Amino acid sequence: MDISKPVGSEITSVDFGILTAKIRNLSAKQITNPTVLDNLGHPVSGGLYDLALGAFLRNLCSTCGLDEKFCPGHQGHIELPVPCYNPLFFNQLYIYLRASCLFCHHFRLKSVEVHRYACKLRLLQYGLIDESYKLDEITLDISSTLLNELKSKRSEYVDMAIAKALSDGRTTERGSFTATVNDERKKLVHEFHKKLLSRGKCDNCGMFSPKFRKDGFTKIFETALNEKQITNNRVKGFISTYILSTEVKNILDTVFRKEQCVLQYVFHSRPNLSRKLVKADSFFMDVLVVPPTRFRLPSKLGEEVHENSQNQLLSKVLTTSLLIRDLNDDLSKLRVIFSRLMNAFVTIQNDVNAFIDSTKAQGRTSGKVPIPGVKQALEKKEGLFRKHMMGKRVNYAARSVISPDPNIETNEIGVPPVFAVKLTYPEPVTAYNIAELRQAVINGPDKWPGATQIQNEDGSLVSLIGMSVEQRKALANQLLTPSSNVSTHTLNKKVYRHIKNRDVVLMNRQPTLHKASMMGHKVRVLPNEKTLRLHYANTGAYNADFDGDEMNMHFPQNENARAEALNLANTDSQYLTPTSGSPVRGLIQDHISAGVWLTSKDSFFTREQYQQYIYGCIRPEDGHTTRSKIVTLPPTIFKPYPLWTGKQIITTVLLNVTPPDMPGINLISKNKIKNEYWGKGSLENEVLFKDGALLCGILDKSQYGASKYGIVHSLHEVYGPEVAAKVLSVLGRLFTNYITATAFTCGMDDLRLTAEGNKWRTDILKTSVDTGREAAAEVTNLDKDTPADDPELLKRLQEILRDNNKSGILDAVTSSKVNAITSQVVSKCVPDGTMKKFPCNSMQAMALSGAKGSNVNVSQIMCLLGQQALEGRRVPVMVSGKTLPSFKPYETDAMAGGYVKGRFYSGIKPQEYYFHCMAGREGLIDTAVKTSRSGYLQRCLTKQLEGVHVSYDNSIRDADGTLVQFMYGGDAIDITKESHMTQFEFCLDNYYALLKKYNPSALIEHLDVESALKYSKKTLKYRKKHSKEPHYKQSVKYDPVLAKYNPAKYLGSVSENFQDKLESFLDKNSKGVNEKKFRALMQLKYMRSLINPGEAVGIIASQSVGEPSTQMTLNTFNVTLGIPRLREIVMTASAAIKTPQMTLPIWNDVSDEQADTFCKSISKVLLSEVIDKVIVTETTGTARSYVIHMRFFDNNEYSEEYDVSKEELQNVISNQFIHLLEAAIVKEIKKQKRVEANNNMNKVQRDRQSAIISHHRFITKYNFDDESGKWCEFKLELAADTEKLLMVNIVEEICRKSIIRQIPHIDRCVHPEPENGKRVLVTEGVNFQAMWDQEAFIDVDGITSNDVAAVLKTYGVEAARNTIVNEINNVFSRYAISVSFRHLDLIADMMTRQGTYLAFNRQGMETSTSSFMKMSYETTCQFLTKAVLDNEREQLDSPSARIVVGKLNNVGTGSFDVLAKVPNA
Amino acid sequence: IFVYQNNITPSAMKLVPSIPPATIETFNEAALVVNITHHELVPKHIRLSSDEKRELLKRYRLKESQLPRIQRADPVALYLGLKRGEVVKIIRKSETSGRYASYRICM
Amino acid sequence: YQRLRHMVNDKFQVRSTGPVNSLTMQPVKGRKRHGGIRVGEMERDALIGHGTSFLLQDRLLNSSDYTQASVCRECGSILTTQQSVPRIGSISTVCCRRCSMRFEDAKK
Repeated sequence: MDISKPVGSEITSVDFGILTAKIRNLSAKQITNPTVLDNLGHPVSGGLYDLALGAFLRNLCSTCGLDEKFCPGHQGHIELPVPCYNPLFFNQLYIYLRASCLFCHHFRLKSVEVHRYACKLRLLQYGLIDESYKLDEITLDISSTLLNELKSKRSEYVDMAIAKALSDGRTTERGSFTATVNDERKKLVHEFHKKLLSRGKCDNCGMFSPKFRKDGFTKIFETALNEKQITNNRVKGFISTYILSTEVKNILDTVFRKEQCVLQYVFHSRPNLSRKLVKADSFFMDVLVVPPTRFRLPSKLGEEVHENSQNQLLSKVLTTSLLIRDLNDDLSKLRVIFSRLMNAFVTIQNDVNAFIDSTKAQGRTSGKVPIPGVKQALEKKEGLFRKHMMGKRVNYAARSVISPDPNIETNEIGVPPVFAVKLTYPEPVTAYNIAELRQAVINGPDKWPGATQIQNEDGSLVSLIGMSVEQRKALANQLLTPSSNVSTHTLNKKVYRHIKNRDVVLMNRQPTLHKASMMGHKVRVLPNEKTLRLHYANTGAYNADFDGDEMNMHFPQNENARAEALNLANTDSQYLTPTSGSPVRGLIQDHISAGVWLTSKDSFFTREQYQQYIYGCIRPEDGHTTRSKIVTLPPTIFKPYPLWTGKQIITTVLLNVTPPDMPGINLISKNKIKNEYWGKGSLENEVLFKDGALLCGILDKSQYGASKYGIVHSLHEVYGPEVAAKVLSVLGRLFTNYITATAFTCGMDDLRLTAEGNKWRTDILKTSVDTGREAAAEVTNLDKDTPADDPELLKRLQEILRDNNKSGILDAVTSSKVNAITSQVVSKCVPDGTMKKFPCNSMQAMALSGAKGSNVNVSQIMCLLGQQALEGRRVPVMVSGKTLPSFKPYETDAMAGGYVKGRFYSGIKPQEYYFHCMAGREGLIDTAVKTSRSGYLQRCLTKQLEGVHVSYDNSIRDADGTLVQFMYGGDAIDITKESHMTQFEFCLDNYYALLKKYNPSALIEHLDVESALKYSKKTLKYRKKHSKEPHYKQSVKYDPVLAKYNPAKYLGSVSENFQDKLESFLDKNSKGVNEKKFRALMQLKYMRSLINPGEAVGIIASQSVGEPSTQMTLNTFNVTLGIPRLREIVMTASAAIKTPQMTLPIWNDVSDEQADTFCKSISKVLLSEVIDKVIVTETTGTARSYVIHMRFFDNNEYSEEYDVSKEELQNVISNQFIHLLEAAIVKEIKKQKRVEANNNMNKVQRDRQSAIISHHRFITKYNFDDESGKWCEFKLELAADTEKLLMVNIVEEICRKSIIRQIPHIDRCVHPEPENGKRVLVTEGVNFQAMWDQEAFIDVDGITSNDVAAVLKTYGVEAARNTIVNEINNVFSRYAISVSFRHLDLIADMMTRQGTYLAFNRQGMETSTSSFMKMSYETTCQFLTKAVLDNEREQLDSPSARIVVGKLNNVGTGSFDVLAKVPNA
Repeated sequence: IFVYQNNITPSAMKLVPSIPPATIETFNEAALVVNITHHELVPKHIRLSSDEKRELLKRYRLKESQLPRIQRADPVALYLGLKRGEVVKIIRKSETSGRYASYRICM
Repeated sequence: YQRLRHMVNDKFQVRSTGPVNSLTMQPVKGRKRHGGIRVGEMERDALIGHGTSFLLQDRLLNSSDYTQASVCRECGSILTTQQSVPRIGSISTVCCRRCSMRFEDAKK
């Protein structure tokens, strides 16, 4: 770009169409010669490389008259001797063929049925949808005076409807196409093409046309007809060969003259104002066009020129254009020549299919097909849209490995001089920068603050590389001299200066998950260095470690892009992350461990030390001070020797960098370091700032790390983002220079326990020599301390070995009893029994500060490693019952199961060395199954939510204009501004400093003060009186005040949740500040924390889910978790969840014993579950008699486990079971062809038995234990003809299918632990229709599922929308990841925007307005065909459509215009 | 309102749009057992008059088709008997703000 | 101590301008071909999330493939325009092809 070459005319919209056969006026070349070169390599005229298609091989162009440097290239056409069709539109001409009738030349549909769809689709090309459903309201061997009176009535309804709507402001002349109008249009056209599908005879004449058949997109067959149907068409309209493809034209070209009324509205989604005719030669191609020469240059690899791939399958069309041309001359003089002629029409179609696609032309079918055709150039991950429009490669960029630096600012970047004398900026030369730009031209391309090119006012460039200083001082003294032209008297010269210290740079670590990984740095050019060089405070936002990582450095090239990278994308405005409003920037390792030393109570400094530490961090020459003179403090010890204190240095550096005309900071916070670590009566855990003086407590990661509510996060709220960025630099240099004067080390003595504490861990670990056996004898239910070698114990432990369930119990009991022994050693020894203690022990000082490590790491060094756990279980064990060859089989020992009593100080034994390698590989193999997880989740969100932004009326809208929300998050608050919103006691202590920030003096004249405050007190009075009522009996006289008054214009129009907490604060606290001026401060703080209009909240929401999903990728610490659960909700919109559940609240009078009985009444009980044995005594002789005898459990047992009576078994065994058993026996024969002693039935048993012999096939006996419910007995007889039948295996499959009692779609109902008082029942499965009937146990008004589509089907779309925000919250709350609800509400309101439950997938994308979003996402030419058939005007307002056409984006700085106010008339 | 028990013959479901000014609404009485608007996840739906439907569209400068959509056969739209074009107001109880007035149109 | 073999020589690159591609006129790929840096799909989404429409304009139009091209304001097309081949005593101008009717179409 040049800024001295403005462009006056810009593109506003893109229409899609079809080129017709007026290519003849366009291209006058007619490329006929299939030969593309010759001998001597020259282009032969008439060939593909003809010189009227552009300049080529240092020739002037024939039509352009210009060389290769200035010709555009021109398009040439290939005459096709027949109308070969288009493989894009082939599936759609195949529908209008199979719907017409060849005789009547209409469709095979009634001409009022067709007329109704044309009448409705005319209404839907205006925006009116209710009228299109009010046309089916219009009805009346029907005589033709009735139907043409009906057609007069329907068409008059449309003329009255459109003329009424257009007389209002409901529509325009160009229609009112929106996304919901796009929905109802795509539902009719899918319907209209389905009732043109299966209609038998032409309902206007009677006779019917035959069926058509095709192949893979080349043949058009006209099939035959069975004899029952030929005779129907001769009694009516008399009172599998191939069709040549010029006749399918003349079918369709006679149809489209008659059916132009209906096709005028199917092919146009907005009104056809040009009223041109849909012609059927839009489906057929009488000419191809050839891309110009520049777009068809020859390929080359190595040094070997090849022929272009586009020309290899294009001259093949041009040979067949000539093969059929000589073969036509044989027809001119007049069998076998038609067998060659029909052979030519296949390949002239199968080559023009290959120029356009590559799988649509199969051809030889030999695998790995080359020349992928002009569709595969458009469709892939690479494609053309994604690789070359959506992302590009850029000029003025660089990359390098990064290195750390505590000596640059936190907002800066250290640029090597290699980069610095290469990247340039086109500075326009003016009267204020001629002093700088002269010296830049004099220094030239090698001395750094220099230049490399000057650009004159005619746009011509003058390079400076070869010149001496005399030619450069010649040019430098001519920068302001006006060239005497008249065309360019407006312009001035441009020096391309190097990159200086005032320039700006966008840096990005390359996997760019969230927008804080691409920030704006200030340039700091450092000599003698070869890598990019970054501060430690920036490593949290880039996810950066300095171990070979690279970062790209983009250098923007005008003042619009410098102003954005310094004010919108700079690192100072990225202090709080948008995910949950937490700080992400702060000091990291040595600076944490220096503040615990410097702010300590032993830290005393003399005057020469004190004044040196202040000037080591604060230079007035670099503009750190706000006073131009470093001010200091009196010492805290006067007389014996004058000494300063280390906390008093933190006070002084806040005094010099915070602005002078504000009061100091007031903050009561905590540390991470407990008061017991400092001795008796210390208060060094309370951090106290009082008027900017650190009076108490040391400083930690909790204060100047990336941690909320510390001192750095407090100075960000009170003084602003520029001051909190300077305090992170001033402290970082203070602790760097303090570490150099006074170092920090960790040694071997830091790892040692004292001689007493080393005996403590000996005495406790002696009490774990018996823990493995006592955990064993608990699991195997053996009492009174059986010895380990007891043979009845070893039989039981082998039984536990063979089962995965039983082994999980033995592991989980023993892992509890050794983690008891583990935590006693860490409790007894870690602070209290070490040789060196906290203000000298650096391994404890690093773990307690948050500098590096944890107390878990410290305990494994000094005490013991503990239990090695392998995917929630213990050490694996062989078939022989051994966990290593060192151990006895079934060794009941803690050590044998992998309980390491060794520590890294003293080394671990070889047995427990081997188990610790097992736990080291279980984490590394989980990364090995973690190839690509969340990269496609975030792409699907960001493509839909690309253009969703905050509008100026505070509504959340999409780029086409459709509303998504009425206010952002319900309250219109930026997440990165709400952190001290309800920190009322902080805001009350800092009243006077917060007041002049939120300065109300020159602010009350611009915004309304009384109207919102009066309406809020009326709603707050009305909402307390009806707070006792349920949510459906709430009266709606007063809506929320945010619905009534603009939050940014009316003071006091506040969300009702901030109003409650503020008024709860003012009345529970009795504290020269009133309440009436603390209302007005905090209500003004609400008004200055709002989201700004134009904010890209749709990108931020998708990045606030897509970035912490990368954290969410690990194993089990039942219900789907993490990313596979999140892909079910956000993607795919699954109505079939893997684990659908239902949460059932029970009443407050029902007990636990009543509820456990209730869970049994629901859960499905297979008949398998109550059966102890099935004994089958097969006997043959006499018919093969099969005697099936069932043993159940005791009747009291299964009644008290499954709530099943013995009378329920009878009505399942007799009624359900035996029908299944005989259905399996006959089926198995069908494939075969291809103690107790009991007697004396009574009458009723004898009558029950004969009742069952009638109903079944092979039974002949039945009994049941009617007295005790213990056994069942029935004795089948099959024939003598059949041979052996595995009856036991058949019974087992039938018993595991037969349900005794199942309410459908529900398997199991369980009674979990009551978490936070909600006594609930969780149900494996979803059926709301059935739990409504259980209302005497269950509060049916609160039953909650995780199945969204089940709630949508039953409770509606707002209940489905509250499910989605509760389900995505539960995905993140199980990882302790907190995303804001303002993100989750925007995702759930985008999914429910059509009343249904859409996904972020291709089908969810389908009903949207921008086609270039659709083409660039996936299936590019698929959506392209849908837009060409639709004559769609792309309005160029989605951000994917604007980058394609190069228009400025409409989000952020492009959501408004700037206009210059000129003074003269 | 025609409350039935098991089913309607689909030969008799054609007589549901039969009267042009009037409307016939059919309910299965197994579906009417629990009032779904009393549920804690289903917020208070209020249908609007055409006066404040007009005040809504003037204030946000909308078309009818640019609102969020509720279906014709939503279980709360069938409850309130909403016609196409009618705008219902939802008072949502948001996690971050409290009471929050949203809107949604029937198409 | 031990020195690892892999080192950081072939890792840095800088481009102010230079070679292009013939199809797209975008900067060529290449470490040693003096080639550009890719502003990918995720960085396009990161530049919208800041609301910086001009940094997106600079990194995707103004510094990649910005061409001022000719368009007919009648047929609305990029590729049908042409600069004429005039008299050597005249000035060439830009003219559409399919909007132009040839001189052997005089009608009266």
